[PDB]
Amino acid sequence: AYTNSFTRGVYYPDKVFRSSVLHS
Amino acid sequence: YGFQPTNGVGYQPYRVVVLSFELLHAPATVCGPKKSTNLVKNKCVNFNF
Repeated sequence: AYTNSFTRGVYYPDKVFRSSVLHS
Repeated sequence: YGFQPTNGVGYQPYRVVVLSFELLHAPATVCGPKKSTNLVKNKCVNFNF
């Protein structure tokens, strides 16, 4: 079988805190 | 290499060590020689963390 993720597999690219900031 | 003791320089064996300092994204690691410590706040200061 195969299935569809929707919005899955997002990890914090590294340390360094951060707040409201649509960071790219 | 067939090394032999009667070889002109530039054909004698040299031993090499390559140190490579890397900085991933951890919290810290090895360094030079520590010194002092303390911790001042509420004052313009010159700091090293």
